[PDB]
Amino acid sequence: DIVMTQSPKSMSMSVGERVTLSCKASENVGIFVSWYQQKPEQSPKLLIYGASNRYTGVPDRFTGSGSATDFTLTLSSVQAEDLADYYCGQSYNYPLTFGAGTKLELKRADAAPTVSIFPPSSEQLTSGGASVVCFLNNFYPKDINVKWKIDGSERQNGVLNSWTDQDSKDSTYSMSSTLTLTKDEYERHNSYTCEATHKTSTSPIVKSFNRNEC
Amino acid sequence: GQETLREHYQYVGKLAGRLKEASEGSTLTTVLFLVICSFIVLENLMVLIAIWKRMYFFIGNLALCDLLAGIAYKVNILMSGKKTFSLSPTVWFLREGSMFVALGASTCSLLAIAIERHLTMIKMRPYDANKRHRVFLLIGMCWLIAFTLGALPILGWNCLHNLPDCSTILPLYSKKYIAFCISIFTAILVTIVILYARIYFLVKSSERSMALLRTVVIVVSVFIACWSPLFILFLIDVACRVQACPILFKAQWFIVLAVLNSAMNPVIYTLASKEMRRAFFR
Amino acid sequence: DVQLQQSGAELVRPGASVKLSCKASGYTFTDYEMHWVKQTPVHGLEWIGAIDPETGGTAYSQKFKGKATKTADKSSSTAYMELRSLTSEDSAVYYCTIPYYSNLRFAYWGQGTLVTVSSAKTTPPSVYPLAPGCGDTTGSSVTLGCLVKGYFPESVTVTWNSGSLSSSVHTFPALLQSGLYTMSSSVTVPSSTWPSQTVTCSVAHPASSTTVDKKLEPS
Ligand SMILES: CCCCCCCCCCCCC/C=C/[C@@H](O)[C@@H](N)COP(=O)(O)O
Repeated sequence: DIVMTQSPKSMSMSVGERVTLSCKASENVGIFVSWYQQKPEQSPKLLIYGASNRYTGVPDRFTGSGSATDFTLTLSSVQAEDLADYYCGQSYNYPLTFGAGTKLELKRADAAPTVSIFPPSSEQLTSGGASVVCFLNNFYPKDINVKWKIDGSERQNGVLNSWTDQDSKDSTYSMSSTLTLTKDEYERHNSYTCEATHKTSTSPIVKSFNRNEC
Repeated sequence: GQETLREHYQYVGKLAGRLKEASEGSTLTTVLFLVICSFIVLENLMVLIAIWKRMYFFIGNLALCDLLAGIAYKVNILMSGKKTFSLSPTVWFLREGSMFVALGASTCSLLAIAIERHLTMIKMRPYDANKRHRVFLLIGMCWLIAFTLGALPILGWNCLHNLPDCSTILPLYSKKYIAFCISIFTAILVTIVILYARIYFLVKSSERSMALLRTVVIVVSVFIACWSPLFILFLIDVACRVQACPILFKAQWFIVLAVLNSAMNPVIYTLASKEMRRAFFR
Repeated sequence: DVQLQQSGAELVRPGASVKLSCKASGYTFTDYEMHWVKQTPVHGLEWIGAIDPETGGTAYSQKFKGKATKTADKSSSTAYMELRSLTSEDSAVYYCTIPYYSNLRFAYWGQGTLVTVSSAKTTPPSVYPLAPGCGDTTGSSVTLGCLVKGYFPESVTVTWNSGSLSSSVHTFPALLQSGLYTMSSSVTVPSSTWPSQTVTCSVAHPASSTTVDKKLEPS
């Protein structure tokens, strides 16, 4: 089909700044490119159709531009209700192809995560399961990478990772990583480690436990 | 050249999508306007056969303009709607530019009648040999300006490969060309209403002086009642961005109100001597 | 004036079929196309296909020729889209939208039908208390939590001491894993709160009529 390549993927903004979103096309699309806005569990809502034609109810801070291949959408002053996801789509040939997304986010100062590790419960070990839980909460920015090390060896299969969005007060993120093993494999090794990498620390933030001593 | 018309009619909003087949029809209004064209061709053909005996050439030129306007709109309905996607864009410029040369010469001739009743009045200037050099240069300029303005898009000035300049009423025309046609139509309109008020201001001189001329200069100013609602809509077209003002989709009603002016011109301008009243005595 | 009422909330077994609906009002339904767009978090926005309502003519994408089937009933002014033999890839939000006046302006979208593709009968959760690893804290705060694993369907409600503490609690959203959901929550107190007072996890799954309290004791 016709690939549309939308950049940036996400950009952290504070209120009043200028932003410009790019959307390039694999082919000549003409001026048929649209721009949409999406909020959580809501329909995409059209901002700009055409080259730069504002839909009814779209304010003057939204500005479109572009022809054939290169297309831009600018915000001259980012306001608080503009914090959403944005897409571009081509509409020049069926099938309609859209971009990947641009998430406008709230910018704050950096915050190191507060990491906590938890053994399997006694009741879950009676049923043959064994879950290891690591909580990473209140951190900024969202760029975090979490490894699970069992006797020094990384493991990625059996992992559930949950996330919160920006907090209603801190405007931070939180993450819940849950490594699930069997009971017979959990009793075989000793050192269990939740290891995290973040902007706030040059060395990785490590919290671990040995299952034998306690 | 079908896909060129498809992309412009998808840009304007009259064709909804790249899969839907067009179906612009009524079969009420598109038989009504034919009987409107069947009256304009019938009225104006009777004017031309009735004249045989300076005199009557300006009325005969105007009734010729309104004749071809009735022929071209009758041609224009039968080549529009669902049929307009069987046409090349070069054929499309001929169908629409045929209505700018006929109605362009019709409005230019109404200015030429305005200069004629003003010229033979209070001052005989020796600047112009007014015998036949004036009646030929007016009608020659009435048709030269009409063909030049009317066929000006097909020679280049269109919105081909420049979609933000496409009008919503005429999907291939230039909005800068419409603004050229708005600015010179009003220049024709403010010229007629100052000359027709000057002719009324210059018959105030030295049974009675009943002066029917105040009562006729108002009735000939049904020309603003017939032609100005279309040029409001052209002013809306150039001003409104695309798909924002949906009054432009009922524009065919504003077209006929300019084309019912071609039906009124045999009524307003042939009240002298009452020819028809004798012409059907039996 | 122009609304696209869309039959939301579906839940379908794997290998079964589903038929969605988008109901149109405020315009002549046979004069504009109906389009259907699929939104996943992974693949993003995906075009499924379109349909001309008068004269039932369709156009699809090649990825969906075999999954999706579209009809249109002009007597009720609504459009139907039928997905067939669904896997876990087919669980997404499906929007309906119109090219209003033209394909230049996709101004009016629906509301989305959430489709969740799981395979289990309604199963009550297993609740496990998460206590630290018997090392006394060097830090001031004490963080501890409650784990909810293996339940179906969704809507479960966790509270801490029946709602008596709510300051600095993080309840995380659930993830579908092997046909079953899993939710976790963490509460943070200073060292003088735990284990001096009692902190329990109050979880309530109403679809199975299950409520379980788990007291978090040290070890
Ligand atoms: C100096 C004076 C200048 C005045 C010039 C005269 C102005 C009159 C403009 C006349 C244009 C009317 C022609 C329009 C036709 C359209 O309605 C259809 N062909 C479109 O129907 P479709 O096929 O798209 O469904």
